[PDB]
Amino acid sequence: VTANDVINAVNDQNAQYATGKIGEEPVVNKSPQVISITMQGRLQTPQEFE
Amino acid sequence: NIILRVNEDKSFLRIKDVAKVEIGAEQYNSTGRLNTSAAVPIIINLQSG
Repeated sequence: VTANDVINAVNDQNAQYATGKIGEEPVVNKSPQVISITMQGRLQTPQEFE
Repeated sequence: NIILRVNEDKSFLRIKDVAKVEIGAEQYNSTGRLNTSAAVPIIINLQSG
């Protein structure tokens, strides 16, 4: 492995990206509820970064 | 007519085959109603001081 590989892995895996809502308009079949997608891609513990 | 991929022959895969394109609103989230009519409301915020 090279250092650049480590930098690429950290830059890629350790980030919080964007996820849209589920059931949002325009839908031909209306949904009773609209649900927003949540995610946690930023690791917080040293065991996760390892 | 945007070409996503060119097949092994001279046949072009295009957005029309895989998607439907139309001129729509940026967001369908909100709506403005006046009385029983449909009207876009213009909210004006006063500048400080």
